[PDB]
Amino acid sequence: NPYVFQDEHFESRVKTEEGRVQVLENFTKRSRLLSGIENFRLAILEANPHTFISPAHFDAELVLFVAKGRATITMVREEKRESFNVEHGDIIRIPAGTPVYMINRDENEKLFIVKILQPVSAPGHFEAFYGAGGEDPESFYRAFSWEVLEAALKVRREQLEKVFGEQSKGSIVKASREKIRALSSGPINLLHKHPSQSNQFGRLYEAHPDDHKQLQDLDLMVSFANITKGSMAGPYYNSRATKISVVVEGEGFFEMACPHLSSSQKISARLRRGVVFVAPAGHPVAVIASQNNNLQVLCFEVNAHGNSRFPLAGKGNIVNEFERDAKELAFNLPSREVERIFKNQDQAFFFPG
Amino acid sequence: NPYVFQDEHFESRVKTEEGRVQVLENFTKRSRLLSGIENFRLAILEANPHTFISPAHFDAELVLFVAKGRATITMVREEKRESFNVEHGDIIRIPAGTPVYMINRDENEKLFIVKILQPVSAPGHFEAFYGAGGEDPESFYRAFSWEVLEAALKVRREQLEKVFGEQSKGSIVKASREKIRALSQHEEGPPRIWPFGGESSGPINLLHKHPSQSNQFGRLYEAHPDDHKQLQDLDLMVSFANITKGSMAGPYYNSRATKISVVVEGEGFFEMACPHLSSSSGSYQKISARLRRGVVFVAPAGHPVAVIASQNNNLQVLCFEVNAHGNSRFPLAGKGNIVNEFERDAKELAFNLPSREVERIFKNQDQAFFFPG
Amino acid sequence: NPYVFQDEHFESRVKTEEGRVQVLENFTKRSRLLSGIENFRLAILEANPHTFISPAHFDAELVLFVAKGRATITMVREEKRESFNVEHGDIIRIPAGTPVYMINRDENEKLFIVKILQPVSAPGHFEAFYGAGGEDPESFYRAFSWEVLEAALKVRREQLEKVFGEQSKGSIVKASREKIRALSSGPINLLHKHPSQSNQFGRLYEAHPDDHKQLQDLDLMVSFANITKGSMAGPYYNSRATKISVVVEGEGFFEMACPHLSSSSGSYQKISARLRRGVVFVAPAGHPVAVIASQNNNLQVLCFEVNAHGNSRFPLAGKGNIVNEFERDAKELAFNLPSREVERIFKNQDQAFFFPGPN
Ligand SMILES: [Cu+2]
Ligand SMILES: [Cu+2]
Ligand SMILES: [Cu+2]
Repeated sequence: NPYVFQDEHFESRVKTEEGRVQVLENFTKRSRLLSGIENFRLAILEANPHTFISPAHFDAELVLFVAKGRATITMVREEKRESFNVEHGDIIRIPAGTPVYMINRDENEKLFIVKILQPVSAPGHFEAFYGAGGEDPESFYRAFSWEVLEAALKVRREQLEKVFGEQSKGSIVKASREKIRALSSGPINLLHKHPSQSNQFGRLYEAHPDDHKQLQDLDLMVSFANITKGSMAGPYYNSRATKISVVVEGEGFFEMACPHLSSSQKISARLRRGVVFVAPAGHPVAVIASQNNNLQVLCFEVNAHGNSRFPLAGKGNIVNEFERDAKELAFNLPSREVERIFKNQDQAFFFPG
Repeated sequence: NPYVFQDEHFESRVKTEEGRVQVLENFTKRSRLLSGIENFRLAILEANPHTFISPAHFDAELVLFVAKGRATITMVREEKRESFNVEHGDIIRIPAGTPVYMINRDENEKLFIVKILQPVSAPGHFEAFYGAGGEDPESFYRAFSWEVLEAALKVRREQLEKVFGEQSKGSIVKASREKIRALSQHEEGPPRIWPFGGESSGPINLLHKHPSQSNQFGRLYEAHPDDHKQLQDLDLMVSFANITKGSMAGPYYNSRATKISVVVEGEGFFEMACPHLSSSSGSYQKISARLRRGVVFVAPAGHPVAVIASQNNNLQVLCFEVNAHGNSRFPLAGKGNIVNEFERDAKELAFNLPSREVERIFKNQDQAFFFPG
Repeated sequence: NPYVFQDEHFESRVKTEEGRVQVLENFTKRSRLLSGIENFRLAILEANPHTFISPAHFDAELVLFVAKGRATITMVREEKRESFNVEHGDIIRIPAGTPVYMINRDENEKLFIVKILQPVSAPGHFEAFYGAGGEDPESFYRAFSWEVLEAALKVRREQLEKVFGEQSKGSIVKASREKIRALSSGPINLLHKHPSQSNQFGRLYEAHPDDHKQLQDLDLMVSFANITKGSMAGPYYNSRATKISVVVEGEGFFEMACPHLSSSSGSYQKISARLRRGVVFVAPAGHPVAVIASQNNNLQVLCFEVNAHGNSRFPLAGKGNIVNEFERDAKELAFNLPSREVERIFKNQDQAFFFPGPN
């Protein structure tokens, strides 16, 4: 299944006692079917309570989502140093090239953040540039000769070897109880918002780039779905956007029709927590949750401007909107004999499975 | 010829006794020379009179042009079905994912439509998503299992196996004379001024507007994305040229537009100057090709191109010009040609001849754009 | 070195005994590393005094910079014709497909022009279309049959062969005192701008697309850096722009921290090369780069910075050092050292952007 990514497709770039960062492989590596989203990479960051994430700037425009816990994200722009207080559900865009560090405020629960990066310059490949540490993460300063650093900073050579040539703990280190306290057009909370879809079978929260200028620069919509146990997300497809969905918590399963994979096309997966599945534009996809627990899934909708969700099944079903004569010629069956199939349901988007 | 595509370069994705849909191959497959229009695909739909095209949606932005016959195009859009009655020379913009169906409201004239597609995901590749059908066409509901479809629309399993197992004639099926009359009775859309321009959404009457270039030897109708809501999203200009028999569209080149020309009706030939391939700069290679109905030739930006019509009958070419904003159409011969505007002393040094030998070369054609052949 | 291009990477498309045009190869030819500037090409034009450059148009957007000499650029866009006299440090935008010829109106100085081209059709490739020429500047009219040219131009076949076959001297030809006749929005004199950064150790001129419209179409900033002898342009990185630097005059060297050529889990390869007149080096987005001038003479660098909108010059040393802005707590856990010890190494440089460096 080219449209499904489990744990074996990730690659840990950061691994410490107090934290880890997993980076998903390029979507154009396995198959060319995902020729789009080639300039998009997916990253997952988790950290222990009262820990510190070393500062670094990226070769990519960064948009992240706070999956669990609370945190303090500090961005360093031109002169101005912005610090923002975020919570579970907040969305922040980090502009490419700016330095950013963050901590885990909370005392007992962890901290999970889902990053999506659009590489500038070379597409599909991004790197983190570390300005601190000489062994644990080498400072790019160490890539310069000593004469250049001595001349630029006007500092003794042995003092440079001392400041950089220390720190071997992690790009995610632990913090003192006091240092966490001192550090604690802005962030956008997706959960604390009027749901675009509201019913007992599911709660859908989405932030479209027309509403918030933070997401307009990348033309990317972030949407979150809380599925009721046993319920399902009815079969539908996006007009123009390609859905990159990541499971935050829970189990279920999804199915999708792909005319590219057939013999002139059954595509499905089990869908557990920590699995990424890509739903391209125009592909009919349906998500069903197990009867035991919920299915909280985060979706990234690339190319969101002009998108229009078409439900294959529901109140606004795209088929029962046809003319009475067109339904007859299509199925080669009388009108009322096929008019009843799409008129039976009354719910919206979310259904029970 | 790297710029000429004939019948062997088309794929018949739809094959029915009442019509066919030939889809052109990707411009990259043969060579990387046409890499500028890699994310574009071509299609040609033919249909017998009084027929029905099954509803479907595409993973690509679609802009179709009616090159022969009349039809009724209906789109469902966002909770508001709209239908349009279009005839010869109408441009229709179908948003990506928007389902669409159409008929051939004529009694004896077959349909003939040219489609240009712009994929929104994987570049250069697209597929049609038929929602209704069993075998031909195949509905994507059959990819979902019976257990999921059961709890989707409150319908039993054995009741679904009867609906999705009936249609098998094809995507272009015959229709009774009243079903054609029902759809073609009323067109659904907000009031618009006529002829339909680009100030509001809906079809565009390309042949109902004054030509940008017009004389005895030919006429050129065009729709630029700058003043067209339907085309501005694509930065694609649609042009049509009715070259008189024995006449020619004189040598010219686009400043930044890449022309994807499709011959609708007539016979002729075209010549183009290409420095990119030239057998290693030995000399310009005379890229000539015979032109008939069904031949598609592409002229990349900056390339001088001339289209000559046969002496027998006119040559009528449909032009898809990608990257149209800021595009200037520079003529190399005739009235207002570009080489004439050079300073006199610059022509003496460029050609290495005195002014008496070169000046009246670009000053001795009273006509503009269209000339005798 | 994937980021450095010597004279062996250029290909001369024009070569006459009065001038030549060396065209840099594709940035994506050797490796897929410089994919961010795949749709950009570089070219250098040198011309003897009192010479003429044959007219032509390109299937590419053209932004040229005059590095040395006097000249005048003549363009013929929509019907009307414009002719601008340009000198040292002028920026001229040329729309794709608009013909352009020029001359070196100086009587002694050679005309040196640095071109950057953005192909408007097939990415990474372009060609020059000569209309008024003969054999060596081969006119594209020769690609059409004489029956077509005769009907469209209304000119006899014998005269067409006589005109489109005479010229064989090349694209750059000497012109004898007809210069005065061929020289009698708009250019941007970069050197006549106030430097964005200026001290004793260097001056930085720049023309951002947000302030000039002409560049706004390419999202391309043109920058110049006159670094004093022995001095250096301190380690910095562009937030978004990919810099394509060309050494106009002088000697020196540059260093860059590239984590893509690391060949390790999370390292930074040391990219370095000597700088001399004609060397082109590319500093991708986010890459810390430092340029150092030779101790004898100055080092003058012209920079084409693709993707300039929203770009910021983050300096890693000097007055506006980015690391100094960090909070004292953040400085400690990052270095695993006391906050008081790490501050001394980033506050010890008083100068901005330009510093000395001799060892
Ligand atoms: Cu597919
Ligand atoms: Cu060519
Ligand atoms: Cu690198």
